[PDB]
Amino acid sequence: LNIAVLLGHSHDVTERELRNLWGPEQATGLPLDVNVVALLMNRTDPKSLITHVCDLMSGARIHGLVFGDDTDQEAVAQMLDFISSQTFIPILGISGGASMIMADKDPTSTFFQFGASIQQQATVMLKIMQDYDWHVFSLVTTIFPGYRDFISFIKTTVDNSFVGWDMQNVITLDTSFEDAKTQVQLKKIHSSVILLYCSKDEAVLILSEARSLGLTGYDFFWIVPSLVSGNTELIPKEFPSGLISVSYDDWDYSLEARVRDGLGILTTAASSMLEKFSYIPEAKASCYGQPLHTLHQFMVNVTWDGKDLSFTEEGYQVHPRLVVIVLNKDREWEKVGKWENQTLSLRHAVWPRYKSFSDCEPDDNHLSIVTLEEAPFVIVEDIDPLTETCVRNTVPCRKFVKINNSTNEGMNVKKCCKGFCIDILKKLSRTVKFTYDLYLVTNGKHGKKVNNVWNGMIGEVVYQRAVMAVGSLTINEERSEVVDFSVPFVETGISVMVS
Amino acid sequence: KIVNIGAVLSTRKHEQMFREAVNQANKRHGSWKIQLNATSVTHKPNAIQMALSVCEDLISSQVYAILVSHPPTPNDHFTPTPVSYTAGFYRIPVLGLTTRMSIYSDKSIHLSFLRTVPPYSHQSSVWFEMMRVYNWNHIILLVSDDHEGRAAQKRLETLLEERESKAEKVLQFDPGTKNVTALLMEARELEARVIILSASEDDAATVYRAAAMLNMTGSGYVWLVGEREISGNALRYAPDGIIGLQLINGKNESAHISDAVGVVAQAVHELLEKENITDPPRGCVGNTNIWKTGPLFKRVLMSSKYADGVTGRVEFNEDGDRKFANYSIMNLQNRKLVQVGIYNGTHVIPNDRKIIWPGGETEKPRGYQMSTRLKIVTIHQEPFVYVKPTMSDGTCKEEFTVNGDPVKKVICTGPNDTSPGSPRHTVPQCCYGFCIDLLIKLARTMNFTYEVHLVADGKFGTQERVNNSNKKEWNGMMGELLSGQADMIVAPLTINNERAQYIEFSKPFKYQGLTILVKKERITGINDPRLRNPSDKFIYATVKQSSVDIYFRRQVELSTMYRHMEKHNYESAAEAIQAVRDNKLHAFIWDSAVLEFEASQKCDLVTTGELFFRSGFGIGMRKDSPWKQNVSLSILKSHENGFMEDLDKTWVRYQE
Amino acid sequence: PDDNHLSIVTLEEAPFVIVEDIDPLTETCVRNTVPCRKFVKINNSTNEGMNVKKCCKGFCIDILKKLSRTVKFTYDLYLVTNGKHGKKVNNVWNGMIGEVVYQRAVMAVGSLTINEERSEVVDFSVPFVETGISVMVS
Ligand SMILES: *[C@@H]1O[C@H](CO)[C@@H](O[C@@H]2O[C@H](CO)[C@@H](O)[C@H](O)[C@H]2NC(C)=O)[C@H](O)[C@H]1NC(C)=O
Ligand SMILES: *[C@@H]1O[C@H](CO)[C@@H](O[C@@H]2O[C@H](CO)[C@@H](O)[C@H](O)[C@H]2NC(C)=O)[C@H](O)[C@H]1NC(C)=O
Ligand SMILES: *[C@@H]1O[C@H](CO)[C@@H](O[C@@H]2O[C@H](CO)[C@@H](O)[C@H](O)[C@H]2NC(C)=O)[C@H](O)[C@H]1NC(C)=O
Ligand SMILES: *[C@@H]1O[C@H](CO)[C@@H](O[C@@H]2O[C@H](CO)[C@@H](O)[C@H](O)[C@H]2NC(C)=O)[C@H](O)[C@H]1NC(C)=O
Ligand SMILES: *[C@@H]1O[C@H](CO)[C@@H](O)[C@H](O)[C@H]1NC(C)=O
Ligand SMILES: *[C@@H]1O[C@H](CO)[C@@H](O)[C@H](O)[C@H]1NC(C)=O
Ligand SMILES: *[C@@H]1O[C@H](CO)[C@@H](O)[C@H](O)[C@H]1NC(C)=O
Ligand SMILES: *[C@@H]1O[C@H](CO)[C@@H](O)[C@H](O)[C@H]1NC(C)=O
Ligand SMILES: *[C@@H]1O[C@H](CO)[C@@H](O)[C@H](O)[C@H]1NC(C)=O
Ligand SMILES: *[C@@H]1O[C@H](CO)[C@@H](O)[C@H](O)[C@H]1NC(C)=O
Ligand SMILES: *[C@@H]1O[C@H](CO)[C@@H](O)[C@H](O)[C@H]1NC(C)=O
Ligand SMILES: *[C@@H]1O[C@H](CO)[C@@H](O)[C@H](O)[C@H]1NC(C)=O
Ligand SMILES: *[C@@H]1O[C@H](CO)[C@@H](O)[C@H](O)[C@H]1NC(C)=O
Ligand SMILES: *[C@@H]1O[C@H](CO)[C@@H](O)[C@H](O)[C@H]1NC(C)=O
Ligand SMILES: *[C@@H]1O[C@H](CO)[C@@H](O)[C@H](O)[C@H]1NC(C)=O
Ligand SMILES: *[C@@H]1O[C@H](CO)[C@@H](O)[C@H](O)[C@H]1NC(C)=O
Ligand SMILES: *[C@@H]1O[C@H](CO)[C@@H](O)[C@H](O)[C@H]1NC(C)=O
Ligand SMILES: *[C@@H]1O[C@H](CO)[C@@H](O)[C@H](O)[C@H]1NC(C)=O
Repeated sequence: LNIAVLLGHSHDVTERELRNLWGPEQATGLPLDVNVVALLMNRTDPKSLITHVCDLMSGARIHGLVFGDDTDQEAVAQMLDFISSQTFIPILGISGGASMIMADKDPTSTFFQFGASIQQQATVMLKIMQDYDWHVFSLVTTIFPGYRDFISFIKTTVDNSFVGWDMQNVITLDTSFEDAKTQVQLKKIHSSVILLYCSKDEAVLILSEARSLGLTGYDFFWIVPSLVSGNTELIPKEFPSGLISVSYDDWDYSLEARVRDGLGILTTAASSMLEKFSYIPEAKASCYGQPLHTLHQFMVNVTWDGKDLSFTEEGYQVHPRLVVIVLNKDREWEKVGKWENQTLSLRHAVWPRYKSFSDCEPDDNHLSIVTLEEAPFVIVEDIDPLTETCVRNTVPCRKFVKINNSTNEGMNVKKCCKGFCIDILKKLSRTVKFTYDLYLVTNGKHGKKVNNVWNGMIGEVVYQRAVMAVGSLTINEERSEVVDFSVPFVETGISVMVS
Repeated sequence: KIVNIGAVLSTRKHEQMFREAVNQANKRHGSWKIQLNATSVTHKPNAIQMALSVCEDLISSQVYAILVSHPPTPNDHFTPTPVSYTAGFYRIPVLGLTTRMSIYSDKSIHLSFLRTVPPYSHQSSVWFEMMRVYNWNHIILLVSDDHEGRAAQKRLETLLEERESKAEKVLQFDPGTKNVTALLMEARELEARVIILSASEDDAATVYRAAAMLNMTGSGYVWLVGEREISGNALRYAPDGIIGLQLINGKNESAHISDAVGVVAQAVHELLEKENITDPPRGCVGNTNIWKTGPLFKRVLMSSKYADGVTGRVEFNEDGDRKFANYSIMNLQNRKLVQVGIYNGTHVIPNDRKIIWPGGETEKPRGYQMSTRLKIVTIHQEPFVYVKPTMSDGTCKEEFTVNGDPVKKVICTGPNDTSPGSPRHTVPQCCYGFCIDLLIKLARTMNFTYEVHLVADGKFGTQERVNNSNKKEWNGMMGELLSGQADMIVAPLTINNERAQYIEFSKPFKYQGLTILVKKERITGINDPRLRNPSDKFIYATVKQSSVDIYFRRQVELSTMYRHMEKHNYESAAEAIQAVRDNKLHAFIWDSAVLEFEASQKCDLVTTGELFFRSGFGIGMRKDSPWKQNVSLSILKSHENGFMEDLDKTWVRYQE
Repeated sequence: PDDNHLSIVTLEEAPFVIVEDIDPLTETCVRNTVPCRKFVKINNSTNEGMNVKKCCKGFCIDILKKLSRTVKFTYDLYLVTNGKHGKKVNNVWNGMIGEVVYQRAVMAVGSLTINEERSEVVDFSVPFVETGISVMVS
């Protein structure tokens, strides 16, 4: 319909491509009067914003509004929510401060953002923690507003899982910390994974206190929401190299694809609501001197260009685009985790140490260990689909599965190992107190020198890709020549099976 | 040196009162060169021009703190919103003075809003203080408004988390609808009579009419509401004896404005003591950056402690709300609002007036009208709960035992298994046997009636995950227990760990273990290693969603059988008996005495020799309830004599 | 807040609470057992007595050790000296029942039957072993 697309930005992007953004699209054009008006803006003060909104509503009765932003001012979305609560205009935010998450809305409000809620982002973070089997963790929050729903959703989600999340205490703060009694709350933390919910102005001080108290080891893990991960450029030195954050900022979907999706949602709602009643667009006459069929209760069943862009009762998206980023040793953010309809898709099933927070970390306990499938010793099975978790006697592993022969590319599909040697490895990890990254070999069987090249586990250990082969392995002369063995543990010679 | 202070105000007299409070704030606060200036705006009927007038006035004014005191004459909804949004854009503090909506408590919307009035949610705190006076522990919460009432429900569940005693039932619905009588019936059927309501005027008048239709003004009923229910047309139709809350000097505007101006004045004179002081500039000319000491000045306002005040001691909490507010506790003495109590923030003191209750005399309502009738659910267990269709008209054929003892049968209600597969009638039916006679002995012991019904689907109940959001739920008899449809499960229920975490257990009346039914070729129990890796010649399974499934899901070395028998689970035990009778199976995993009874029925059915998971059938119970002690004592009284032996002589020991 | 020093009384029975002397050559209980004490009156003339430290093992001792390793509580174990399990004599309980009722013992981990009067005066846990009455003949 009469739809305005406003871009309050700083990087100069032209406007006529937004006029072309509808032309070859809408192949089945059901509405009879659709005109888009693209505007650019450099000042986001609310007086001028409401003035331009009233001018566009007097500007040939614009019924749909699209607003984009590149800044971090999140109150502009709240002002648009107030504008939609009065003028009855469906308004769709895009990015920047236009899509930063606000909690609750009004039934007169028809403003809806393009972003994921903090509850869905908590589901995201607990899915990430489930996919690495990081079961024991801690929760540290502050007095930043929006914390009671966060802790409440975590307490419901732990009580809705077969995982058995062995959670430590929930640590809050009171004021700006004296480092006297909040330090007592921080010293009780001894588990690995810490979920931290605090603002960006507070997170630098809290992570500096954690680094000063030795809470930034590579055994430990720090996962934060999008509250601190704002500007990609602004990265202080106090962020630990190995921080895992989640944000909906995708570099693959720019502002043009987002406003294309917003125009698709608006045209889909206009063309689908026209099939029920004809005269749906009824704009307010003027902003000076003060409806049955609205799109507020019609936005649920929308699907344009295959994208499931459906909306929720709280105003969020049903299947929103999330991005899971890490902080490497290069002090930059790397896009790692992408998203299915409901579940996670990781680019790297291998989770490395990300050890170098700084040069002050000399420790070493992880051991790259390869094994091989033997039926009484190493049974490798699929993960249980009921829990998406290896059962407790099994351990996680990966397998570089190639579907077909010519393609060298394969996927490190996670599976579960059990048996005799797995019990030996677990008891050694209990006694010697070390960690490991157990995985399988794809070169073949145990070991054979194929023209001065060893294959399998011997080829892993000799070429130093694996530290040790804890898995089952026979011992003969040349294997004792090329590597070193331990004391034997089971009387395994050879034998002959007959009837 | 000047300080500008804005004010959104109603009248013209209180404009003069605001200017007089500015003049009094410059009286004793020192001979420093700072001054205080006053700026006042009035109403507009629409809110867009209200925000327009506020920004056009106060961008040019450069104010620090804004006082907003809208009285709702046409509409009671969201009139102080636009000034709050406009100054929260620049993070300028707004002191709300007349509004009390709990949506302002969430600072995720209003970034720089405070208020010197308490909202309705802290009334729930007083309602928590209503529980310690009369030793009440079970309440019934009816929330009408979905705008702010979820915050009051969250505050009530937060304050009852310290006692670890949840409400008996919470109910939520939509304002605007009238026919809410089913919610009142659900409030009726429970034993508690404490009713807690938070609503607007019209929905409160609606539920007052619908409660007057349903005898809810009588004896035992306790009605506990807030300020919005003791006024308007809801006051016209309010039930007598109701307990309500009222703000002391909550609409006294002059002293409230004066106390707020004193708060702002001491905040300013504390702000001038510090350095790095900036001013919020003319924001209309290209100013998108917020005021840099915004959170600093907000932290000054949050930690601003006061001992002075005309209304009283004003103090902000961690969320910017009025602490320790004095409340009036009002009673409705035959359509007369009578003050019967006062509320300081920590304790309640009633006056010399007596609290006349909605029922009869002045005695306090012990609001636990405990039920003599108990909802009983059970499953059709063939040696325990015989379920048999009626003979002539809803009645049981009087059958005798071998000694002439009449079989004590009861008229239960039995639905069929497949409700879409056949025309489903849900007819009453006859229930008797072992556990039924045990229940008849229990009802003979203590004076209570009962209503035996059956489960909708033939499952005991397992911790099963629902599809959306992967959430855990319960089904079966436990699913009908936790949903309030049942009160006491007298059934062959297997005691384990996962059930006792959520419900309570009496002491077990039956002691037995798991065993194997076969057709007679020895098997010798679970320790046959050839069944550890089964094949097409070892066809054995268990009942779908039984306790055996959970017991084999826990033990990891029994996982392989758990990955086999999951392909062949059956809906009930008798179907498995009929399947293994025709040699369509090879073994079956079930409890001891049931399979011994089936061996006493059919000689080809043979129980194995081994035995594992030596556990007990007890009575499935609710949470904290007065049926915990005497039920276990009555079962133990049945154990100390030979009554359990006589029940064994009825069916368990009885061979054929 | 120190509410975990749980005083526990137990009773000497052969299959459950094997009560042995400490090794006189090492003065240490063997590590698969637990320490205990017994208040033995040396002289019969007056009520003087000494708390001889001894060793305990068996079935319920393993239950106590697995409870101490699962719930993670401390426990202070000692034998009863007034006699057997207990019986209401002149409205005065004795034994383990008396040590729980008179609040000198927190819980009764040792072997103990269940009847109506005990469930009146104390509170049992869930039963962990099917132990009724029985008749021995030749
Ligand atoms: C102090 O406040 C007064 C009252 O708000 C200000 O006087 C107004 O100044 C504006 C300037 O545009 C005039 O339009 C109004 O006519 C004045 N008030 C009236 C009569 O409404 C005054 O400017 C302020 N002084 C300062 C800067 O401290
Ligand atoms: C409550 O309303 C009353 C109405 O009289 C007001 O109280 C008086 O207000 C006048 C004007 O400010 C003062 O001169 C008096 O001192 C007040 N009453 C007394 C104590 O005599 C006021 O608007 C409200 N608050 C108070 C103070 O009760
Ligand atoms: C409101 O304030 C008074 C004090 O003005 C409170 O009185 C104190 O209450 C505690 C607990 O009952 C006593 O131990 C103190 O001795 C009391 N002190 C004084 C000076 O009275 C009172 O409890 C509060 N609530 C009400 C109205 O009961
Ligand atoms: C459980 O049974 C006991 C049997 O003693 C009941 O206790 C008696 O009941 C009266 C009822 O008024 C109580 O005042 C006393 O505690 C007991 N009798 C006396 C005088 O000591 C108890 O009420 C029963 N509880 C229920 C209802 O389940
Ligand atoms: C901001 O945008 C408006 C409209 O495009 C333009 O007139 C103005 O010159 C711009 N301001 C600056 C300083 O670029
Ligand atoms: C949405 O509309 C389409 C029309 O084909 C169809 O899938 C169905 O009727 C609707 N589904 C929902 C979720 O309402
Ligand atoms: C969502 O599910 C459908 C099948 O219902 C599938 O075709 C589609 O690829 C899924 N989307 C994603 C992102 O995998
Ligand atoms: C491998 O072969 C199968 C069967 O022809 C085929 O479906 C699959 O796409 C191939 N995979 C590739 C292209 O690597
Ligand atoms: C290629 O891989 C497939 C399994 O994906 C396997 O069936 C086939 O034998 C392989 N081809 C050869 C001969 O390597
Ligand atoms: C609507 O109103 C009636 C009035 O008695 C009420 O009982 C019922 O809950 C509602 N619907 C019906 C008629 O069942
Ligand atoms: C209210 O109480 C009476 C008691 O006699 C009974 O008829 C019924 O429960 C109710 N009748 C009405 C609606 O007055
Ligand atoms: C306060 O102002 C001084 C002078 O402009 C400046 O140097 C200092 O950085 C400010 N205060 C702080 C942040 O220490
Ligand atoms: C409440 O009233 C009492 C008695 O007048 C007074 O002492 C107390 O300061 C008042 N508290 C507040 C905050 O109004
Ligand atoms: C329940 O069971 C029978 C047999 O399946 C079925 O015909 C009927 O729907 C129900 N009861 C009656 C009335 O026989
Ligand atoms: C039955 O209930 C009545 C009324 O409460 C009471 O008098 C009696 O003691 C109860 N017990 C018996 C004898 O069933
Ligand atoms: C969820 O999926 C199950 C099958 O796993 C199905 O029986 C059930 O009907 C679905 N939905 C509900 C109502 O839980
Ligand atoms: C018991 O009494 C005798 C004297 O009658 C004394 O020799 C002995 O030391 C006493 N027992 C003690 C205190 O060990
Ligand atoms: C009581 O007397 C005997 C006498 O030999 C001796 O064992 C000791 O003094 C006392 N024994 C007991 C019962 O402790």
